[PDB]
Amino acid sequence: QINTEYAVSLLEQLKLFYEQQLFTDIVLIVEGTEFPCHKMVLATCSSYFRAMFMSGLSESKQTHVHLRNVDAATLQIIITYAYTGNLAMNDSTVEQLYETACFLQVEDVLQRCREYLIKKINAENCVRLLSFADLFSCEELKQSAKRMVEHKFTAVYHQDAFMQLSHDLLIDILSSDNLNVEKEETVREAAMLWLEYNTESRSQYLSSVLSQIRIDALSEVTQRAWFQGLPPNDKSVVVQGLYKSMPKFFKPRLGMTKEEMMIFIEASSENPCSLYSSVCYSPQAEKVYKLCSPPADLHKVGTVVTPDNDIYIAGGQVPLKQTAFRTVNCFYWFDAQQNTWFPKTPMLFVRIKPSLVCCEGYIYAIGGDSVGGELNRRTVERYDTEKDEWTMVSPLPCAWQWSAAVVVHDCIYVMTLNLMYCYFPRSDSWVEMAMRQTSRSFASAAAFGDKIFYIGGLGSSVTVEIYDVNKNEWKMAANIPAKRYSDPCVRAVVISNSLCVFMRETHLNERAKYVTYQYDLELDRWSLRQHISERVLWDLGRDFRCTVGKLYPSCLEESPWKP
Amino acid sequence: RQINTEYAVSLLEQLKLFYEQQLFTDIVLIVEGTEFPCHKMVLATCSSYFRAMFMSGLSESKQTHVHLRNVDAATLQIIITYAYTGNLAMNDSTVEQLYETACFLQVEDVLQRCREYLIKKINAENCVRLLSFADLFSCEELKQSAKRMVEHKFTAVYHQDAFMQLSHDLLIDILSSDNLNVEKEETVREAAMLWLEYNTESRSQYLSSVLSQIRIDALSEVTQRAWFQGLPPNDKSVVVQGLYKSMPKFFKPRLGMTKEEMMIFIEASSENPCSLYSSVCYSPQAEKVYKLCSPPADLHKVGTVVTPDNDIYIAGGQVPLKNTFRTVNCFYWFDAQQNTWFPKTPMLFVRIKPSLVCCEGYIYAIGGDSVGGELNRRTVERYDTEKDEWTMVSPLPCAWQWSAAVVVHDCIYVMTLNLMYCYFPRSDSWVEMAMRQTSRSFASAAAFGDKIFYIGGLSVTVEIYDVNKNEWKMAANIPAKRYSDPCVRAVVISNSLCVFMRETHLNERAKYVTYQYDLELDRWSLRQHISERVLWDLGRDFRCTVGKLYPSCLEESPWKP
Amino acid sequence: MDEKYVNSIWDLLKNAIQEIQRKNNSGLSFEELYRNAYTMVLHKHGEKLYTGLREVVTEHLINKVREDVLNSLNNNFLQTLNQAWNDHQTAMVMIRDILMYMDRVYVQQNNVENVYNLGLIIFRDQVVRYGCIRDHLRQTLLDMIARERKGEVVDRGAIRNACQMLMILGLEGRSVYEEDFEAPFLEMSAEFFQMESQKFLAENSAS
Repeated sequence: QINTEYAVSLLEQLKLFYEQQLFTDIVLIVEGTEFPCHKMVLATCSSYFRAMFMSGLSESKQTHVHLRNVDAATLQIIITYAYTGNLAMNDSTVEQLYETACFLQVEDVLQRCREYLIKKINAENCVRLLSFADLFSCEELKQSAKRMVEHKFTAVYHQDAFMQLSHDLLIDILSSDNLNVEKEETVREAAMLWLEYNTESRSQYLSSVLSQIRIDALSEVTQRAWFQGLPPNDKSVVVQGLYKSMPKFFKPRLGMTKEEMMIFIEASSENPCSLYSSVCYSPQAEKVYKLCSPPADLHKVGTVVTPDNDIYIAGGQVPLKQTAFRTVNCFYWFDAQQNTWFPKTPMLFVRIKPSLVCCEGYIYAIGGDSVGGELNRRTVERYDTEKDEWTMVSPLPCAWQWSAAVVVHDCIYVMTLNLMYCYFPRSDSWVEMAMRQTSRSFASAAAFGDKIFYIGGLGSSVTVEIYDVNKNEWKMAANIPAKRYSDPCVRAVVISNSLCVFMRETHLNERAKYVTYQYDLELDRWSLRQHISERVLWDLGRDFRCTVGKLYPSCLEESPWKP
Repeated sequence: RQINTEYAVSLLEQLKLFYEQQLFTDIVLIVEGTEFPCHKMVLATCSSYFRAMFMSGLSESKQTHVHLRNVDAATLQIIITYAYTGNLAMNDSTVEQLYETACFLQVEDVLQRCREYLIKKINAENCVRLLSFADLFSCEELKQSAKRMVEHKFTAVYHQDAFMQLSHDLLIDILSSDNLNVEKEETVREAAMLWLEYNTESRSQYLSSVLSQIRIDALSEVTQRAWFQGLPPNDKSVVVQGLYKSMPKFFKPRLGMTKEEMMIFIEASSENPCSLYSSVCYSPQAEKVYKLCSPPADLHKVGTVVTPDNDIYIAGGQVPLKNTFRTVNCFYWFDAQQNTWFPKTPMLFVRIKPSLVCCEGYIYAIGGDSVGGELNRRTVERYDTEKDEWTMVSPLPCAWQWSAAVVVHDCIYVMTLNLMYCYFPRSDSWVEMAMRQTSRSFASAAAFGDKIFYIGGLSVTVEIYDVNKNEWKMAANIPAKRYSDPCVRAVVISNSLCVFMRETHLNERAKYVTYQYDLELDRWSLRQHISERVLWDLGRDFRCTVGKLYPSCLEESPWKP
Repeated sequence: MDEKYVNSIWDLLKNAIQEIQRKNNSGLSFEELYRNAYTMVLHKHGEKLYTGLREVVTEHLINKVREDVLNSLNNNFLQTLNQAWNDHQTAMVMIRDILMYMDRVYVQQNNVENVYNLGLIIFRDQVVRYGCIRDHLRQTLLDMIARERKGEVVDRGAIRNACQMLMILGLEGRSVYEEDFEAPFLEMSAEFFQMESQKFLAENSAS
């Protein structure tokens, strides 16, 4: 191999020459700023300077080149990267950095900024990044922007930059089958408002934008509104659209295929080859669709589903390369369509079984057996979904183990064996709450409306303690009627605007039975909503978690397994 | 509800008794002068055609005597007694006529029973005969099974007398299929020719069709000259149509040419912990590792044998009881194309790791913990590949454990710790042979040429025995690293003696490498080192055998280098 | 064997089938017919037998029942149609017995419909769905059901027989019968009930 010591010595000597200006022969003249540099470094880094000097043109012998349509700071950072290999990339100058990299055709900085932008893609810059990837060639960025823009924009459709988009880009966006919309009318009104941004600059594109939307809205309202905005005496558009909506037979999209499903993680691996797996139950389809494995079989993790219906994974441990397990603070995000876990910004401290709770757009991970264990062994930390970073919050006053947390009234409610503390994400403080009369642990709670339903606790039992936020008191309702001499595995969840329970029971010398019940809020009784047949759902285990979310049956595949 | 305890048995027995005594009978069947008094109800419930015969509004419905023809008396009698008692008791000779009579009367249950019996008895010779019957008497299961058996065996025989008398469609389906188990393309050509030489001037159009079917690769060799010798006079357009079959019709390679000599392994280290063990294969030439499906998918400790016709068999073995390892005497055979295992006639004793040896077309299972508690603990049991039955033979002289057995010069040889006995198939007796000077067990032997190479034992003991000389001698020691336990495997490769050994040390990974051994050099030259990027660890109880397999039918074993 | 033998066998089988369809099955030799079908299908000539059966059945239908229905479209039209359907069913019983012995191989390997289904399909195509019989049947059934709704009593078991005949003619479920009967009947009921409601809202009160 090439001697790295001599390579770094040569590089540092060249950078010293650059700083001291000894062997510089070519100077870059940009907006009156002198940039003394060499030809060898520029040729090695950029693919434009190699064609600027070794070309035989008038600049081959000229020692002063007036490089135009560039920026001084961008050129300076590119030169210093070429001279020392240090690329300081902030969150603002990456746009002009990519512009100058494409202008100068430098592959290394182009790849680096492409990776930075593939990491930086978020909701508030999705349309801007897609427009940037349409302007300057970037297939990878274009595809990532396609996916993220489709999802987040069809959720939001309010960005100001969406109005200033090319016709081809909008045709690609609207005609795609990856849009995430609960209805087919929101895309219609989004297209209408985009068209009405201008009057005559969009008339020619009117015949094309309607060609990608289904005819179910091409004969109903929002056709006379276009006639109102039609240019005067234009008889080539009204009669055109009058007899035009014959083709494009109505085909349902993919965004209207989201159903309230119970996502399960760390289930019992069907085949003994793997350790655990992830499955999902369909309360409506009455089937069990398989889910992608956790990233690097990440066990002992926590789940959260934001009001925007997004799944996240935090904490967990990976078997170190017989008992062998090491805890890692890696963070991941689940793609609802690609059926894969996209990595995100990792946490600061590793966790085991963390309680992920979403509130005000922030992901809160409370506790989880942190590595530190100092006097603040109860330190909790939130995540920024806008800036893609983690921020510490007010620590929990008391150290708790095997706890659960929910969000009610824009506040974080974490529950332990007998104590409860409410955290206000605004004042960043903890307030003492009501005290339970029973010592129970290893249970889960579901936030339904303005009440907290702590179900089960210790196997578990059928004890239920209902807490009211407005009343600030713990009261008993009833006990779930289950078979005696059994060990039910209770799982509290909210579904169909009602509090249902996923309770798996096992009898003596008998296999586990799956059944869910609907708890009557006013009657204080668990009614049999549906019985899960064992012909579709097999054993899941004991350390499995359940959460409420929506998934697409089309993108996912049915798990092939014998009843 | 059908209460089977009281009424069903009593009703059936009373109906049988009424049939015996000729009581309450109202219909009698006339079969070439033989009288068969019976009842209409039983015929209606059993046969689908007899039901309509005694119900359809005609003259036959109101007819005390019915003259049914085109039916054998014995077959109709056995069908009637099966209808009256539920027991078929079919032999192996009258199956064809019984199936024909059952097809005419559309008796579904006996039709299914005979179909299963015929599909289980495509052994070696009736394959083409029952295939012709599978066509005549519509039977898809039988048709497909007989087609596969024909593609397997006729491609090695192609001289059966019954094969000559075949319909054009069946022959076209056989020849045009890409399942011909032929290593050469001229044998099918000469088979088609001899099928078109005994019947010529009668099937000239079918001759042209088969000529096109055999395609250019064999059409351009001799067929033109032979046809010129055998063409009818004053035939001109036949020359024009024969000349056209040179360019077109998609000349493509066949499948039987892919008989690569490989190694079949059993009880490997299963990546999927679900299976306790797996069966895989290795390619000496392609340098690839293929996998095979487990025959029982749950039973282990099996023995392997390879006939000269390249057939794989599995006998004996033990399976866990799965209560909430029991020994089973089941038998299986590996399909060279379907990648499955069709069971065969089970053994009479539940053996543990039996040693199967093929000789004179018979499979000989020597030892392997027959029942253990025998009065004569040293016994054997052989197999008939033609009659599909187990025949008891002369027992072992001495009781041995962890023994090995091979076949040399059409003679049975079994090797133990220090003794060896030769079993004479002609006289069914054991003759004493030479005694080894070294007492080594837990080893196997290979039958290469006319010399038996007993390798290993507890090591690297190389004791060579010759049948013509009847003596044991040493050659050399295999070069292996010390502080290790080698696992030797001796087997024939490409008509050349070679070995497959694995060395294991402390805190070290296993290495697989095969060496080429020379007879006069007494040295194992480095032939090929099996890279760990393609083959992973096998284990300790794995077995090795030589056989030819199909790469397309099998699947590659996925494993990270 | 030779084509002459199989041609003669088919000719005699066709003659026997025609004799059976002519209400003269008293002297039908079931044994002889079963043996000829055996020796016919055995020689792998089932396609010719099936085609000949279809041709004979459709020719007999067009010659006899198509003329009979059109000749009596006003004198007991539905009664004659029901009688023709019953005769067709009672002949197709034995026809289906023999050609179902055949069908056990044809319907399975050739993967086609059975001879009973073939007869039902050809009857549907040539009688019920005829260019003139269908509209006449629709009009007469609508007229009689409207007259029954008016208040006077007419035959009711006959309508049940016709509906059962159409349901059996569906041969798969309620695909043909549901459309053919309900849709004109649905429209007639719609107009009748609309007129009745319009009369009632003005001629009475909410009491």
